[PDB]
Amino acid sequence: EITRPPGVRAHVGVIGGSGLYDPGIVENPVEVKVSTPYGNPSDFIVVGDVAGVKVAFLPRHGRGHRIPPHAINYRANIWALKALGVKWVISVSAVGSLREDYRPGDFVVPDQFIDMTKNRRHYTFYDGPVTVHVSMADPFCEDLRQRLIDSGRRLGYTVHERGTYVCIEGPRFSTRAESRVWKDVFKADIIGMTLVPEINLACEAQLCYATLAMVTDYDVWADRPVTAEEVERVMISNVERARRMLYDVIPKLAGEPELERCSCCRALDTAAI
Amino acid sequence: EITRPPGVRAHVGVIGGSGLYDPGIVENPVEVKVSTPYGNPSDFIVVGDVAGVKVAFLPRHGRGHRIPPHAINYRANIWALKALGVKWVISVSAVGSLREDYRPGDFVVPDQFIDMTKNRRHYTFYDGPVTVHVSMADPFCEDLRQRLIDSGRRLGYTVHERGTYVCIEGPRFSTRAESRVWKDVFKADIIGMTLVPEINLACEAQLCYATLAMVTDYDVWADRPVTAEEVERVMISNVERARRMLYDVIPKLAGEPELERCSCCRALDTAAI
Amino acid sequence: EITRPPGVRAHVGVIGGSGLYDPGIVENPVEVKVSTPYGNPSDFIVVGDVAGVKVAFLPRHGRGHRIPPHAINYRANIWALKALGVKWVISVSAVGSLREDYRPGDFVVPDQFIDMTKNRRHYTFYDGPVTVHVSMADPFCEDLRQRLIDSGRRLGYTVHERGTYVCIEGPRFSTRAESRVWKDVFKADIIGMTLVPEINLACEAQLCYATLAMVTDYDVWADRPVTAEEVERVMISNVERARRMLYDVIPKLAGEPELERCSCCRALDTAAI
Ligand SMILES: CSC[C@H]1O[C@@H](n2cnc3c(N)ncnc32)[C@H](O)[C@@H]1O
Ligand SMILES: CSC[C@H]1O[C@@H](n2cnc3c(N)ncnc32)[C@H](O)[C@@H]1O
Ligand SMILES: CSC[C@H]1O[C@@H](n2cnc3c(N)ncnc32)[C@H](O)[C@@H]1O
Repeated sequence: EITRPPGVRAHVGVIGGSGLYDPGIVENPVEVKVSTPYGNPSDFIVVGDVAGVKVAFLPRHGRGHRIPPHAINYRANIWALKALGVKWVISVSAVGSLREDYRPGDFVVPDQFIDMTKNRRHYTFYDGPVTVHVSMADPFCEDLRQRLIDSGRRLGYTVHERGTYVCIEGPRFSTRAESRVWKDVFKADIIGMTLVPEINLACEAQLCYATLAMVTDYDVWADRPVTAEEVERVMISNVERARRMLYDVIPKLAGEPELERCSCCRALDTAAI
Repeated sequence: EITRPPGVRAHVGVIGGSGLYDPGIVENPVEVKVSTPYGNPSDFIVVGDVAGVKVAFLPRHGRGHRIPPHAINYRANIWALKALGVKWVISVSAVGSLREDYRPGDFVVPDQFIDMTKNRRHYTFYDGPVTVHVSMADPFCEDLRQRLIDSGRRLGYTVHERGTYVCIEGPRFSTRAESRVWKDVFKADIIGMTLVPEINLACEAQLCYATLAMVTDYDVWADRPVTAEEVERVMISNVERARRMLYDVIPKLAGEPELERCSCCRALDTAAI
Repeated sequence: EITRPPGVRAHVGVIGGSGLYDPGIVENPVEVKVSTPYGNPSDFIVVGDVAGVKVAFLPRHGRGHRIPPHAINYRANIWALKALGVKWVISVSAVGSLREDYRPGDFVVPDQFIDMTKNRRHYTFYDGPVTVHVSMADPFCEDLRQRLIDSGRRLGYTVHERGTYVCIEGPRFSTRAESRVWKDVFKADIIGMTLVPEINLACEAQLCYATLAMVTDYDVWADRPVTAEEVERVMISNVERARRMLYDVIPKLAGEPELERCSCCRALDTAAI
């Protein structure tokens, strides 16, 4: 609805996670305020050009990592991106690994998730009177997944092509007994705190959303358990590789997602009562 | 406490789920407002006669399916039914199946549940200073379960005589990875969104509550995953069968539940500290 | 910050659970009000002497068991203990058993937990702008665990030396289908309602916290399922044994926890961003 400055539009949105507070990537950056019915997004959205494509960057934790996962205004964030006209959303996230072969420094492009959050307050945009139940069997946008995998391959980085993300509430990390459940019982591959309800809202807004995850740690399974400082250090050390992948992929997103490879692109057709 | 019109009482309550917004079933219908300490119930309660038994009908989603599962005022709904004097509560619900032999169009009368909700805000009526911990090992009222099973048999419908209901938060449906957990790990039979905390509150109010579930879909396991429109279509197509079962069962509920086959009928005796 | 009376300090904190509303244990008891940014703790804190060590006792449910698990102001409780200067926290709790050999009347000193709560509203003290993710792989303080185990042995009581606690939301007890999940799928040992988020907050405050649990029931697995009255009766019958253990252990806590056996004692060093 209202933006300041007025008239700003973008085509691709990038949501930065741990370690990614600035868009080193955009040219001609303008900071934009976007009105939402839910109040403030995490920070200003930075809009600029990447090889002729207009990109909107939002740090989910705000600049300086000021907002922990449970306190993020997920509704405002996704509303603001949708209001700017974006069709594609790339999320860049730090995750823990629950398997030896998904190693620190590897990328993962997950294809499934399990929601073990509890305190996020709103899991939908739709509280009535139109009841909306989106289908999320295949919750990520395949068109964008495949493009991230291809970019990673071309640049020579390791990119695991599948993975189930278990989303936990936090902010504490898991106990050993919990980690054993995630790994041995649920057979999840990676773990983080921020995917839900971000992905649910992206789907409801009919966006093509995918996650580019970077493994930062092995959860409770190494000699030393994960610490926050380790996650941050690992991300900051590798942010250059994530930036290179974004510069590779974004120019290829000049067009529209293919409907047959975008499960949420027409989610509301069959979902609203 | 206060009702408008004044003096209205009922013996059986029916909570209608998806597809069941009107009580085609009652005669001499009066719309009733019932005061509750929790504000508005989902809609007016309709009170009328079914073969000499006074029945109170409440659509949990409101008329026109205006209230999604996470936004229902469960406390107000159950308080209002209790205030009218009801002893028996039949819930009619749409569920998904996690097993091939529980097929779309079949009825299920579940005997257990697993609560995987997270955002329902109140799971009890008792916040102190009297602490109440009801026993819910066998959470449904057996007297009423057995009567529903018998009615279904007599009318010639398929009624599965047991089943564990996994209650999920929604409003989105499950991912494939989540559905695999419900089915393969938890070994649940059916899935829905509305049972909790409705059943907890019914037990605390010492009501005899049972669910008549209708299978509308196979969750994420068919060629096509579940959509909201499919659930609604399937329910509306079969609502006649549900109405026939209610007309059969309600006249047999002229009496009181048998205490030895009503786990919650004296729940508060041993539960309050 | 502000206390009334002013100037009160304590070294050991004891949080009493079900059945333990008074500190039969302390001498020279003074009731203390401690300001917190979160409002009222469960009750006054009672401060007094046990063989030369200053002890602060707080009943988590308040006197008279007025506050059920979901309504406890966990932040206020832990803030108030920290403000008084305590370094050690002993929690005394009633738990259910999920295994035949952990019998009613036995003590358990758990070493792990699984959090299955959903409605506790705040799981941390840190909502930003400093983001804090504490490591809780080994969530209890080992120094204090070992001292409780030793005391139990010396007095001749059965004390199980390990156990995974599954924390459920309540206030209703588990269904049979849920209990089967806790026992057979998650392989938990004991069950209760109060550990989370108490333990998370204790860790964030850099306290040495451990639980002395008493088994009061076998959950849904005996001839009769658990009832609230049974739990209370069993605790009140055995509170003398718990008091004897506290009198044995507290004089040995005159010193400081050993850092190498206190996982949370420097939790914030690596946890804050
Ligand atoms: C900066 S440390 C906190 C961040 O770590 C991410 N994360 C990385 N490793 C893990 C892990 N092992 N478990 C949970 N979240 C993790 C979470 O999404 C969170 O926002
Ligand atoms: C009208 S579509 C939404 C309703 O479908 C019911 N339901 C039917 N099938 C499923 C399913 N597969 N998973 C979850 N809830 C379902 C839920 O209880 C909800 O209120
Ligand atoms: C006084 S009855 C309620 C208390 O029982 C404790 N508890 C004892 N047995 C169990 C059990 N089987 N399941 C859950 N909590 C239990 C809980 O922590 C709660 O505060």
